[PDB]
Amino acid sequence: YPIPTPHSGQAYDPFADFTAKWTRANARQIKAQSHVPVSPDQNSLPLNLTMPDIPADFPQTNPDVWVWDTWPLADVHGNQLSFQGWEVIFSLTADPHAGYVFDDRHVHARIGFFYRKAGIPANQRPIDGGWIYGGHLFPDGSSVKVFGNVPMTQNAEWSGGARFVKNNNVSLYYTATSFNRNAQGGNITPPIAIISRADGQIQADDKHVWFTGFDQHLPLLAPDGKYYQTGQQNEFFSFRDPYVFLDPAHPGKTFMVFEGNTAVQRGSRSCTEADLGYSPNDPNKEDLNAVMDSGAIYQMANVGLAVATNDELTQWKFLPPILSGNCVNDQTERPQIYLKDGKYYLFTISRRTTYAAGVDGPDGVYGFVGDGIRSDFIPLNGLSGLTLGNPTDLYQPAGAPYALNPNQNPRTFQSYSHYVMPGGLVESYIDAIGPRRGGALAPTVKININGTSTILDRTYGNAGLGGYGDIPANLPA
Ligand SMILES: OC[C@@]1(O)OC[C@@H](O)[C@@H](O)[C@@H]1O
Ligand SMILES: OC[C@@]1(O)OC[C@@H](O)[C@@H](O)[C@@H]1O
Ligand SMILES: OC[C@H]1O[C@](O)(CO)[C@@H](O)[C@@H]1O
Ligand SMILES: [Mg+2]
Ligand SMILES: [Mg+2]
Repeated sequence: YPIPTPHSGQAYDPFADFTAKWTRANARQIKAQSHVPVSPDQNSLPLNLTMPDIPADFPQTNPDVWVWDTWPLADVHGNQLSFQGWEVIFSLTADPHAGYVFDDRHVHARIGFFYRKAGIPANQRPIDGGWIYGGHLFPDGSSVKVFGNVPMTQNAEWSGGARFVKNNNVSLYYTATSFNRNAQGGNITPPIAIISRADGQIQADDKHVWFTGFDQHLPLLAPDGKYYQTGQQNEFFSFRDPYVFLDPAHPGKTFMVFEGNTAVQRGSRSCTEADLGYSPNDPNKEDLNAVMDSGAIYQMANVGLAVATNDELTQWKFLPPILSGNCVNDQTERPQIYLKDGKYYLFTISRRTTYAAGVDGPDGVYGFVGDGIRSDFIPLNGLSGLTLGNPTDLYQPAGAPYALNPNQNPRTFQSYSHYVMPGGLVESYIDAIGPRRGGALAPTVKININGTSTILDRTYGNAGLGGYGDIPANLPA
């Protein structure tokens, strides 16, 4: 049982060169806290860190749309806003009746919007959450203009966030992606990912919500290979998922966290003793060269920070990363800064299959707490970093959502893209429950966030499961 790396939570200047590490000694706490499942149970995780089992008879959010990563209409304070008595969400969408299969939908993603009347308790809405699909948010061909005349086979609109803020009242921060792939899915040139902004206008009457504008897409950030990995450094790089927010500690600034990778050429032997996170006199420390030899150098997640450099928020620059998972996991996705009781919670999603050799954990949401947006972040829950995982046996193989291992929990991929909302409510989408694939919103759940630890509230809704796609507004716009 490894000694977890201690962390102070101390704050730094957002502009200073300090990056917190989610170390191997921290991440190894997840398996240390786990138990061999007592058959026929197939969950190894601590109950307080486990998402309840989602029913196999879940409804689709819409019969004509695969929905996955979802975000609310929000402000830069993380408030979720209603507009003229309507709740509004935005999702990555694809067409289930378009010829491509669920696992191939990502390069076809379009941002869509849904709406429903505000102020109805979840259990009084239709079981599907009563979301009305408005269609695509952006005009056809508007997003792809950010790439100009580059060779391309597909473009997609990937995740970010919506900010209620010209006649325009909504800024959509998102990830424009361009692919140049052979028919087998191999990259002819590396994918291009540009964090972008498009402004438009939400309008409503008693019947429907609709949007105008989003004709002009502004490229804000693309990786430069100093702090954030490029496609030239690694064709499989990640760079996406802007969360734009105001830090009360730095009024007058607007910040953004996003997913990146550490800026190394792929296959570099770049991990350090600080990524491993052992005392040099710990007789049970791992060996740095052994860890890199095991292939852990292919797992290089980071959480980036950027700051606006003009009043209009149309110019941005990179700051050093706030969290790295080098030789731990390749993915720290959809990061968000969640403010509670003067503390800064960094929540980010990750996958079991993108852990480095010698480290393991479930698909779900990971959490860290500190005294600022740039902190020596304290991994939650016994210095582990796990906030909430799908039920998973860490003592048997992971499998995949398209090929479940029958020795593994059939709900290990039941949900993904957990987004933490005001009051600790968590929304997500359904990926696989046994042989059924979702592309529908999951039941909303509730975590009790208490200092350095969290507990899934098993009294919320029906034995921990709230409404399908319950993404409520707390404040009128
Ligand atoms: O040792 C680091 C530290 O304490 O140094 C003084 C200031 O720069 C602080 O922001 C910072 O946390
Ligand atoms: O992997 C080595 C390291 O120096 O790379 C740059 C940053 O990610 C740091 O946090 C990290 O410790
Ligand atoms: O859906 C497109 C991509 O964006 C994410 O959903 C969140 O970062 C990834 O899991 C996926 O690869
Ligand atoms: Mg593994
Ligand atoms: Mg078995």
